[PDB]
Amino acid sequence: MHCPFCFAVDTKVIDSRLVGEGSSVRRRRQCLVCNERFTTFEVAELVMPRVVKSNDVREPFNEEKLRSGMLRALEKRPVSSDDVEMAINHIKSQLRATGEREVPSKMIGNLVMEQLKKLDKVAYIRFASVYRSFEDIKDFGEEIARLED
Amino acid sequence: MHCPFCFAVDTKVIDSRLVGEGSSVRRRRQCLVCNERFTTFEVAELVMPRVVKSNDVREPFNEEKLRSGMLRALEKRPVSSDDVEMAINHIKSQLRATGEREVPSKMIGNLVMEQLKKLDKVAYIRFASVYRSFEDIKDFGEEIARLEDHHHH
Amino acid sequence: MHCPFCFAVDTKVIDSRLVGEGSSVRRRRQCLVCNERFTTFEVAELVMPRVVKSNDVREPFNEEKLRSGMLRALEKRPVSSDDVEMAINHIKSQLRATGEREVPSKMIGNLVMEQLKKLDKVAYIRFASVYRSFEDIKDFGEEIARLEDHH
Amino acid sequence: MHCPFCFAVDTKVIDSRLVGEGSSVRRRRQCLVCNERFTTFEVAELVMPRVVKSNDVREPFNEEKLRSGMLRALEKRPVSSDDVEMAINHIKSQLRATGEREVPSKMIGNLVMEQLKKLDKVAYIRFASVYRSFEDIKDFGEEIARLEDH
Ligand SMILES: Nc1ncnc2c1ncn2[C@@H]1O[C@H](COP(=O)(O)OP(=O)(O)OP(=O)(O)O)[C@@H](O)[C@H]1O
Ligand SMILES: Nc1ncnc2c1ncn2[C@@H]1O[C@H](COP(=O)(O)OP(=O)(O)OP(=O)(O)O)[C@@H](O)[C@H]1O
Ligand SMILES: Nc1ncnc2c1ncn2[C@@H]1O[C@H](COP(=O)(O)OP(=O)(O)OP(=O)(O)O)[C@@H](O)[C@H]1O
Ligand SMILES: Nc1ncnc2c1ncn2[C@@H]1O[C@H](COP(=O)(O)OP(=O)(O)OP(=O)(O)O)[C@@H](O)[C@H]1O
Ligand SMILES: Nc1ncnc2c1ncn2[C@H]1C[C@H](O)[C@@H](COP(=O)(O)OP(=O)(O)OP(=O)(O)O)O1
Ligand SMILES: Nc1ncnc2c1ncn2[C@H]1C[C@H](O)[C@@H](COP(=O)(O)OP(=O)(O)OP(=O)(O)O)O1
Ligand SMILES: Nc1ncnc2c1ncn2[C@H]1C[C@H](O)[C@@H](COP(=O)(O)OP(=O)(O)OP(=O)(O)O)O1
Ligand SMILES: Nc1ncnc2c1ncn2[C@H]1C[C@H](O)[C@@H](COP(=O)(O)OP(=O)(O)OP(=O)(O)O)O1
Ligand SMILES: [Zn+2]
Ligand SMILES: [Zn+2]
Ligand SMILES: [Zn+2]
Ligand SMILES: [Zn+2]
Ligand SMILES: [Zn+2]
Ligand SMILES: [Zn+2]
Ligand SMILES: [Zn+2]
Ligand SMILES: [Zn+2]
Ligand SMILES: [Zn+2]
Repeated sequence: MHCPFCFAVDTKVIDSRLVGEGSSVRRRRQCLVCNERFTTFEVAELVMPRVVKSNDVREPFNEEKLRSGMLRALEKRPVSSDDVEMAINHIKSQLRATGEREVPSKMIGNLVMEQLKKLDKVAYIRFASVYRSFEDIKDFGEEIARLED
Repeated sequence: MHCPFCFAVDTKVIDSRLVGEGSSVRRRRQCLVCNERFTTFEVAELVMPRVVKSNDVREPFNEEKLRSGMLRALEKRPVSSDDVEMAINHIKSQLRATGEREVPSKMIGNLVMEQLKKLDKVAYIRFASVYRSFEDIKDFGEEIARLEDHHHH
Repeated sequence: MHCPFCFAVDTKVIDSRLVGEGSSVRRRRQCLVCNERFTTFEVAELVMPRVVKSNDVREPFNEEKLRSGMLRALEKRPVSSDDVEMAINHIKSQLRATGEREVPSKMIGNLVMEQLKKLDKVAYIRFASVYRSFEDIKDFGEEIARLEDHH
Repeated sequence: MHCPFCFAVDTKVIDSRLVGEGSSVRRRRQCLVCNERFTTFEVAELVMPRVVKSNDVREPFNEEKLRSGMLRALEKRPVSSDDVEMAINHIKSQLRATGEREVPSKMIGNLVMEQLKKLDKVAYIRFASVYRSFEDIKDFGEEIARLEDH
């Protein structure tokens, strides 16, 4: 009984795309009874590791905390949201790849820096300025000299 | 590449029992290379996506913010509130149908433009004049002309 | 207690310029304790006539009902708020000028349209569409023709 | 010309009461020619001007919008919230000082840049990068070179 509108058991499937670099399956189902079509998300029953914050406190992985940081650094940058979601899926993929119960907050940060360098070099400097907490304006020139390698 | 352990593309499926009172599909998957087994949960996304506003800020979907815009354009028009609620439910339905975490504010606008075109063509012009921010009176005539060619056919 | 920052009772006055062609008095006041400068507008509270609505019901004059209708028509338009307030003050001035107990809602609407024609011609069409309740899309072309030829 | 009925310049004042907590001055004026007595209300102009956005659209002044921008630039900076509120009150003060019904969004941004230069020079660069929408990493070096002369 997959239909949520008329509550009919059989629901025919139309499409089956692979989103999130293979982490989940998006399907385009439609019920035979009513003329209503909807989307479904088949995801694997595994957990993203816990985050080991700067103050050694463990916290559940929140992809929105990760995303918001990136969007603040990308403020007026011409980087599409599909590229951002691709970078977020790749960082999650690499976090899963460790096979650890928990990952430090510093590891997530470095993986974002790794994506932002590819996405936008201005946005990368904006992120590093707060991520690495710049205490002098000279820290900006040092990150640029580091990036012109 | 559905495998989460070794990252192999092809993942064979073994079982498929409908669980959660038919609301979701619990399946058993097995990798072909690492030979591990895991559980899958296919659920319908029925939550309303976030709105990516004109200033790139994300905002929760507010059906009242959608309805007010329509009622301003539908001022003094003979379109009943049951037709308005039907149009609002159809726009929400189409927004759910995308299967997205967030939809742009522009997508919502285009969807109410097609509903208002069906509901009231005077109300549609009123909405389009602010939605598309008309800067000249000639823009009004252009929207009417690029409407009368459709009715002609 | 005229000071709004430190809440001191005595507030000394330095300047007094008559603004709005005598309709109000601008004055600079500077607190004695916090020493900060601010403006105070002395304006007259006058009687505005009652509004005889489309359904012949009388209603007190509403400067916000008047302003909101204009701002709905003036959506996304580049017309400054000083020009808007000038237009609203001129309509109120003309309403008072009749010297009548009550004015019809139709009189208010015509006066608003006279101001919107000067302010923004796109906004004028938006207002006229709801004000004159357009029943066909051809009503839009008629209002545009009614301005392009006879100014 | 304070008289609104006959339009006479000189208007004699008779009374001078106060709006509760001295927030306003009620007056009872009388014309010398038409001899009419009307009421006056002198109140402090504390409402903030409208913001003329980058796309010439007018918007009400939103303190949260102004403050949020500063707090994003002042992330992890040792600038206390009392200094931030002082800078926000000084920008609002300068906005009322113009005596205009509306101020451009660009003027607000320059006044924030003026405060952030005093508050934190790292935070000033962070604000300048988005405010002046940097399109190249070289824009950062240019803003720093501008600052190192003084
Ligand atoms: N719970 C979380 N889930 C996912 N990403 C997180 C989470 N907490 C932090 N992050 C991300 O980790 C990266 C680095 O974190 P950061 O360097 O800020 O350290 P922290 O110890 O989490 O402290 P804070 O967030 O207060 O700075 C950033 O991209 C941030 O958005
Ligand atoms: N949070 C929201 N939830 C639902 N509908 C919304 C929301 N925000 C805006 N809308 C609707 O989206 C459509 C188009 O929005 P619009 O073109 O106005 O752009 P915007 O970027 O949201 O800016 P604004 O609302 O200031 O015009 C309108 O029907 C509007 O009512
Ligand atoms: N009480 C009021 N005070 C001031 N202006 C008013 C008042 N009521 C209506 N107006 C204004 O009068 C103008 C014309 O009014 P309108 O043509 O809308 O007629 P109405 O009989 O008031 O009906 P409705 O407001 O329902 O349309 C508009 O600018 C409107 O904002
Ligand atoms: N309505 C508002 N009230 C108060 N401050 C505002 C308002 N809108 C913008 N600001 C502030 O004005 C300053 C400069 O604005 P900005 O340069 O961003 O231009 P804008 O035309 O408002 O466009 P944007 O949407 O990109 O901010 C910033 O400090 C911003 O926070
Ligand atoms: N204003 C900003 N400009 C550019 N990058 C920013 C800005 N604010 C945050 N970031 C980036 C770099 C930060 O290290 C990263 C994460 O932001 P941060 O405030 O540390 O919170 P967080 O996402 O770790 O969550 P929390 O504060 O709850 O621990 O986002
Ligand atoms: N006066 C009006 N006449 C006709 N249609 C209008 C009018 N005002 C708004 N609309 C229509 C077109 C607009 O693009 C749409 C949405 O209203 P708008 O004022 O833009 O705010 P919104 O609901 O999109 O977001 P927000 O609440 O964040 O401003 O409604
Ligand atoms: N969507 C709109 N677009 C443009 N102008 C509008 C819009 N809605 C209203 N107006 C303008 C033209 C209308 O004749 C005028 C008055 O608005 P209306 O909703 O009739 O209320 P009102 O101000 O007369 O109060 P009330 O309806 O309570 O009597 O405002
Ligand atoms: N991530 C950031 N790091 C540093 N400064 C920032 C950041 N984001 C914004 N700012 C500063 C500089 C911007 O010009 C200023 C205002 O932000 P902006 O996104 O332009 O919106 P705003 O406050 O003008 O409102 P809106 O865009 O909704 O009209 O705040
Ligand atoms: Zn069904
Ligand atoms: Zn495997
Ligand atoms: Zn923004
Ligand atoms: Zn109404
Ligand atoms: Zn004081
Ligand atoms: Zn609005
Ligand atoms: Zn008609
Ligand atoms: Zn007199
Ligand atoms: Zn924080």
